[PDB]
Amino acid sequence: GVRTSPTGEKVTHTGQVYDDGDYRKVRFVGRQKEVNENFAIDLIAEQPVSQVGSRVISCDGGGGALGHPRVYINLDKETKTGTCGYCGLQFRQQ
Amino acid sequence: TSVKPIFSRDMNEAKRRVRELYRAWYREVPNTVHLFQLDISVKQGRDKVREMFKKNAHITDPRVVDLLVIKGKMELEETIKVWKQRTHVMRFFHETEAPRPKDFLSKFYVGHDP
Amino acid sequence: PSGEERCIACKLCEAVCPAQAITIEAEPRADGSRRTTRYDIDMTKCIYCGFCQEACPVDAIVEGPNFEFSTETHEELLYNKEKLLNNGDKWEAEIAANIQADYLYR
Amino acid sequence: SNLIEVFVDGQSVMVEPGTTVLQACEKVGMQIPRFCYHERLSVAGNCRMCLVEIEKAPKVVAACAMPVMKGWNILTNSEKTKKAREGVMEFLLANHPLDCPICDQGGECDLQDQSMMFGSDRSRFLEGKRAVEDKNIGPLVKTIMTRCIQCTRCIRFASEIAGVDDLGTTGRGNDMQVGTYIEKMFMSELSGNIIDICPVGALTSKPYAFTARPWETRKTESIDVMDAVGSNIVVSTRTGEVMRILPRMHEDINEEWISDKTRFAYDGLKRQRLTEPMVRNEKGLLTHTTWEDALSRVAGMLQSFQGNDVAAIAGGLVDAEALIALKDLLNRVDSDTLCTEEVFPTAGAGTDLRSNYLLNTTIAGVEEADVVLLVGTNPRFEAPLFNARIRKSWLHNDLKVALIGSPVDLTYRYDHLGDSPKILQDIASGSHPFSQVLQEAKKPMVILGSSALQRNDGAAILAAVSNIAQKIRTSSGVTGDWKVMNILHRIASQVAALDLGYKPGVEAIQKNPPKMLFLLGADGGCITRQDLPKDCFIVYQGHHGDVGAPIADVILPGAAYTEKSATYVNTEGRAQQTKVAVTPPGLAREDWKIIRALSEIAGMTLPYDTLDQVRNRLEEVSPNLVRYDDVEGANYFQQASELSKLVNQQLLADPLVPPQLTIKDFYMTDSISRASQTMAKCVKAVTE
Amino acid sequence: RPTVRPRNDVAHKQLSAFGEYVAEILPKYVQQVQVSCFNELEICIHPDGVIPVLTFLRDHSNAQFKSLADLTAVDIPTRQNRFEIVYNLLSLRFNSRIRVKTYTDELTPIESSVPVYKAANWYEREIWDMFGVFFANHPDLRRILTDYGFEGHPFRKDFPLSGYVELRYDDEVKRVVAEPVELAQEFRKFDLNSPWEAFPAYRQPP
Amino acid sequence: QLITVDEKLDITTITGVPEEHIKTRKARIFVPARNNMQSGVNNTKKWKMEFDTRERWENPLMGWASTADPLSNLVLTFSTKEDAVAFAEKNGWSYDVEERKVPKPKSKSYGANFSWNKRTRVSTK
Amino acid sequence: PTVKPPTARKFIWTNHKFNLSGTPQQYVPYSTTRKKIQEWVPPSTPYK
Amino acid sequence: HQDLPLGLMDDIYEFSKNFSLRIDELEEMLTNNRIWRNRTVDIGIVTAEDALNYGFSGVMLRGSGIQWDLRKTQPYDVYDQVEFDVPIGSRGDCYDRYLCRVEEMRQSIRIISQCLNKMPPGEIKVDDAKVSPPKRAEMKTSMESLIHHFKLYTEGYQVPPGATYTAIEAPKGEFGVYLVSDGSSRPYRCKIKAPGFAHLAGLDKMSKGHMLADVVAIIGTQDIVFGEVDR
Amino acid sequence: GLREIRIHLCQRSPGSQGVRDFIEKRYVELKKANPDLPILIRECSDVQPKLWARYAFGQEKNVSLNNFSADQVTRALENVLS
Ligand code: SF4
Ligand code: SF4
Ligand code: SF4
Ligand code: SF4
Ligand code: FES
Ligand SMILES: [K+]
Ligand SMILES: [Zn+2]
Repeated sequence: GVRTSPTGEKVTHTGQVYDDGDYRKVRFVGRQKEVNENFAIDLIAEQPVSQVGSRVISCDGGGGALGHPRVYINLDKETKTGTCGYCGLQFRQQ
Repeated sequence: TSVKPIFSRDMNEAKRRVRELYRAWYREVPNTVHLFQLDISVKQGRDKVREMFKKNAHITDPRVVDLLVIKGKMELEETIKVWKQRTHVMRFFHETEAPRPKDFLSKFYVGHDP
Repeated sequence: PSGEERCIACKLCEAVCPAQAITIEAEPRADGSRRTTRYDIDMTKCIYCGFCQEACPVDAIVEGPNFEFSTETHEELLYNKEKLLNNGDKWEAEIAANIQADYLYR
Repeated sequence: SNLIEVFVDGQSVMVEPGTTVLQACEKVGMQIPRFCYHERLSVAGNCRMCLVEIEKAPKVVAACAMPVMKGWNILTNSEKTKKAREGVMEFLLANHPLDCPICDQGGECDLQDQSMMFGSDRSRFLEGKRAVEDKNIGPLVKTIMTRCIQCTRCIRFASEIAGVDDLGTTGRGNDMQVGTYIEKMFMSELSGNIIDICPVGALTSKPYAFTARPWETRKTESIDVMDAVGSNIVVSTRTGEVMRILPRMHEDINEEWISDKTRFAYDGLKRQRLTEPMVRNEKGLLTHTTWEDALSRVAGMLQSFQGNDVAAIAGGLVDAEALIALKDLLNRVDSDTLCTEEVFPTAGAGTDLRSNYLLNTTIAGVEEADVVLLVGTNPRFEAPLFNARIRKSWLHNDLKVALIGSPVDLTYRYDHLGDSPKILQDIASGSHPFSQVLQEAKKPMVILGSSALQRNDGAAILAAVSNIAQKIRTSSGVTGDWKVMNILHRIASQVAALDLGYKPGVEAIQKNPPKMLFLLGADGGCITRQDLPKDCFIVYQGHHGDVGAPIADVILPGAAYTEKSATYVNTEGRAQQTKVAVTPPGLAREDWKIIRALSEIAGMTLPYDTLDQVRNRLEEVSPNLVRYDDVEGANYFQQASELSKLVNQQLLADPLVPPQLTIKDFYMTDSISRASQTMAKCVKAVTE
Repeated sequence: RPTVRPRNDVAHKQLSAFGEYVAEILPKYVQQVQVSCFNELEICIHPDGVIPVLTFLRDHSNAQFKSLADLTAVDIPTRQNRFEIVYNLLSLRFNSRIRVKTYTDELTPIESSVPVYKAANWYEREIWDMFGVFFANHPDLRRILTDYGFEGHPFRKDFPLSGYVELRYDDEVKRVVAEPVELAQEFRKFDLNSPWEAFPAYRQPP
Repeated sequence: QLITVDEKLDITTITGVPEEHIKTRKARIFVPARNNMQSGVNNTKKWKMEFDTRERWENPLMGWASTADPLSNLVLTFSTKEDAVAFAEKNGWSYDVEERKVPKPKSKSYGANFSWNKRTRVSTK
Repeated sequence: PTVKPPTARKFIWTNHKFNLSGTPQQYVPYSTTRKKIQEWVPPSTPYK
Repeated sequence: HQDLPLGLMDDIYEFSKNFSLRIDELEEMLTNNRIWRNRTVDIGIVTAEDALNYGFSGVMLRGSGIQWDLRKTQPYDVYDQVEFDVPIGSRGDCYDRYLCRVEEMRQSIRIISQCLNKMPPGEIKVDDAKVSPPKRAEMKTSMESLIHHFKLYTEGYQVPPGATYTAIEAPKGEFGVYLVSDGSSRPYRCKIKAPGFAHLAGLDKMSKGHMLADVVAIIGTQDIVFGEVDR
Repeated sequence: GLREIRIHLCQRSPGSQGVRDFIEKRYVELKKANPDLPILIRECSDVQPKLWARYAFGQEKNVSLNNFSADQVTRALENVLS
């Protein structure tokens, strides 16, 4: 979700951008500002919520030992999804 | 207050070594200016020797004085034998250091340091 | 695989780094996630020892297979987070296969 | 004589009866592992991490709760003890979540550290883990309750220290859950302390979340200036930035707690900061300039005005070094209009005698009193850590507490005598039944809040309260050395200003309006441009753009309390000093150095060039101001009482109402907390 | 026990017996003798005893520590004599190692052991260079590791890690110059020590 | 043979420290406060010596924290307060000593949780 | 990769880039964090 | 840190199978060459007595006939379980030390051969997770493993207080460390004993009565690397 | 003109006994006579007693009172006030 400030400089996924009177943007003249275009916050929001049967579910990020430490997520609250604290995948009790 | 001496058993013995080292440094300066092709004068070199000696003039411990002379002789040997290079000799003069403020107002304007 | 960053700003890599080459700052992301706002590696401090990737608990920071990245200026070797994420997106195809090949020895 | 002999690993130790096994081990320098035990809470005995073997006893005992018997040999390192610790640790970690990398406790976690030292190195738990839903308890404390180890420290703290019975356990067995049951917020002025006492990352600081790891922070031991208690703190910094505020143990002041304003208002130091000198331009607008230009402009005025034409007002966060520097500068133009925003009556002795404006009994002295009379004050919000000391005495000593003023909630039951100040006269006369309570008291305590002295009839109230203390001493119920009369201050800088000879209040400025006014961190709005001549030249020196800065002609950016080594005197007269944690931002400067620089440019150079020298000057004016951490003790109450009976001021008919009635008024009270976004979220939370 | 280092009581007993042997023969100088739990013998001596003790250990027929493995110093600022001089000797005849330790402060010289071991020559120059301990009667005592004109003794605990000066080339004077150190990134100090005691066996009395 | 020296021990001229970092520094001698986040007391055993904090600024290129203070990371450990004070004195550093803070001994009694007539009775376990 | 193709991910570069040093596409470092200390903005009116 | 990858030992065998031939080719160029012998024979002679007192070790001792090798006399790891011979010189000069180094290479192949055949199965780091980090799969599944992984990579393991001088027979000679632990997770003092330090200190002694070109030969026979000399 | 008087003394040392006696008896009378003169009494342990007088434009003098009597203190103040 890149966006360009009024001066035309892209804003990073951390919200950084030199303001109008900041001399430091001179470093990009004749070169470029390296900005990663694949904003993780936007990409994880495209994942569908996973519907599960149990009150408690576990996530290890997928891929077994290639994922993250396995944690267990409580799904009792019906006002919100259970979100994995490592990978951001969401779960809901059906 | 009973201690092992280094060289001198009292200040009078220690001050003899200090004077002997000053003599050696004083006579060396003209050779140093020539050997290292320094842009400083012999008077500037001898003034530098005096300043370095003067800053330690307040010592009253013969052991501390011995160490200062021991180190001063080591420094002289480095210079005479030309183990030092031109940069090492000129490090006594801090030519590229901008003068640092001395009075309260000047320091206050430039930062927080006392 | 979903595109979310693996790094959760635990700072184990920064703690273990023998050269103090890693600099990290973090805060809650707008969605509440624990993510870094700074992740710098001074590649001229780094000793390329691999302790960071040993320490990482989620396979986030790795040393890739590329060795042909010499530059014309010193400044180009001070990597920030965008450069390191771009390296990840650039090399993930090879990096993933190499990890698949060696992870059972770890 | 009364001590009994016990052995710790065969080493003889003499302990008083009632000493627990855990306490006996501490005497030989051995710390038994614990989770549920806290020396400042009631004993729980539920975590079982403190189990220890007693020689010739088949059953291990909970060292935290078990009183030690004569001749016992405590085996703190035997195989039986070690196996008990491993088993208990195994049970604690069975359901604990694999959260360390994402958990803020990591690196300073007692569960991690005692696992390393006293637990096994691997798992044999082959089942699924428990997971519990989180609880919302406010904007200050984040709860990740899957990490909770059910130690009940937070429950015991809330009930005993904070006097709030909102936390408990619901359910049974493995499903037992700590929380509030219903959706409720734990918003108490001492609530943030449950972050410190929770051994795990179940309770964590919401403002702090994810920002730092413990091993990388630098610790600056400093002092809190949000109230007049002077709580000892640690300022955590990283790479030149303030990261959080932690308590620092001091038994005689704040123990190991801080208030929520002390803990969470530090983010105000990152907003609305004065970073550059400013002067008015041709359009009448403030514009940035250099120190040379701004100081020259102020110096030109200081050389043109004299006597009553120059005045200064000191705000609530000003330090002693700046206070004496400004006094010395103004004295050099023969001006003695050095004022403070906080009022203290000058009738009688006024500030001549220190005992007239100190908490003479001392904060720790509350623990010895048997009766406390609070007059016109809400110590819960004026001095939260002093109110907690009262509740500690109310709880453990059965202290009797009575209040005159609004019937606020103090977290403990008290006797409300009413809110009319005429009650003070009834008590002094002897008609009121409470007078007998004071007479029968061996160690009575009378505390008049500095907030009540802000009324117009403040001198009348002080005389009346001081009159009650006079009667108590005349009767032999008191022990002589025991001090009865106390003033409870709420402003960090007040006592130091009074010690140095400042005039309390802005009455003198209102009597003799100045041509030139120095606002030294003064942001109380006490004196506006409506109270001053048309062309008054106002200089504001401070660290926040708030109330004083917008109306000034010149702004001199000063340092905040985290950015200087400065002296503050707390409500009991104890001098303490902060330390530099980070340097002042931008072009800001140490406050006393600005005044010293101004004095030189104006041709009135002050005779001190260093922090040490200005502190030598402080000694010349009041030797106690450099006796750091000492409580000197002031006398001559009779002389002060004899002078308060001369002029007879009348007591107004208004009831005593403290400025802070509810928690919503506690969060914002000074420039730093008013600029704090966390304090704004707390205010929003307790109103909606 | 696969993970635990095995004990060797035979060597512990041999080294203990030889430790008493040395103490009985040199009571004028020996202050303490200890054998570590991994079987290393240390003789702690008065600094006057450096030459007699080292000479004895080199030349005695029951000792024959002909090889000086290492000579170094340790800075402990909390001690009145902050410097601990450590001699690590080796005996090829008896296939054994011994350690001899003495002490000194900033101003008290130590006798040079060059007469006993020629190996000591440079080791003592390094100790002088890095710690500032002066060795009396050393044939050629001067810096060995630090740059010429270097001030201070970098291995002292109170010498900063990055020092006080740093070098660069200056075009104006056309030479390398020395200036006060400034770092683009300050070294980040870490507080790593756990607040919980790790080894009860080494607990000091309160 | 020994000599007699009655001078106060001072080694400032033979340590190689620049004068700026002897005469303008303020050493603080203290026992570090227990980290309130943890109950362990093992880090409150020894005496410490730190120096006054000085300026740190943001590196223009990276935003890293820069410093010009060579003593910014210097922390020394001492067994006693006297050892620390002696070390500061011979090095010429002006110093401040803060007395060790020892937790006051407490009176604990599990039985008090169930008092018949006192306020120490707990309402929950 | 003609026999063991790499796993496809939506974020992997579809176009490989060679070393770009010394060109206008070279990497330039910068601080990715936002401003820490917010300054007080004086009022834009001459009420003084 | 990690176990050998599958197939590595086969490749080490294929390399070792041909290496002695490479040594032979080297010896064909040098060992009997009269120019090589003129540059090395009777150059830099050191007596057995002097070598000991000057702190020499390794080949600088064995070239002079001293029968000493730490792998034999103070064995470490599994060196007591392999068979090999220690080459010993007779003239104490550069040529004999060169022959000692060439023969040591042959003995190294001989040891490598036994290692390839005697390699046992099992784990490759101590099964104590308070010292050695757990396996990654365990770290991602077990609570205890995650804690110990977290602590070992941040604080590191604490080492009991004490001091040791530990030495090995490094290729250049006795390489040792005097390591002082104060009980924490960071060493209090670490003095490094570099064998080349004492060898280079003996350059003046060994070069006496020789010509300028011989100084190059004597520096070479000591095998000096200034990373270990200067540290 | 006189602007301020400060008296420093110790709470327990015998050297301040005379100053202590003065404050016990004479101070209240003094304050009544000079209602608008700040007489700052500041006790601190183990200080030698002193009398500070501050005059116009920040000119200050100090007089020692060590081992003084209450009357010698009274004369010392009489000198300062006039
Ligand atoms: S590989 Fe580089 S960045 Fe990673 S731990 Fe090693 S030195 Fe640090
Ligand atoms: S890269 Fe890995 S180890 Fe480093 S902070 Fe991110 S998650 Fe932690
Ligand atoms: S509370 Fe401690 S053990 Fe539990 S996840 Fe957090 S750091 Fe790890
Ligand atoms: S939330 Fe924390 S303090 Fe409260 S019971 Fe659970 S572990 Fe204990
Ligand atoms: S500390 Fe004793 S049972 Fe918890
Ligand atoms: K916590
Ligand atoms: Zn997940």
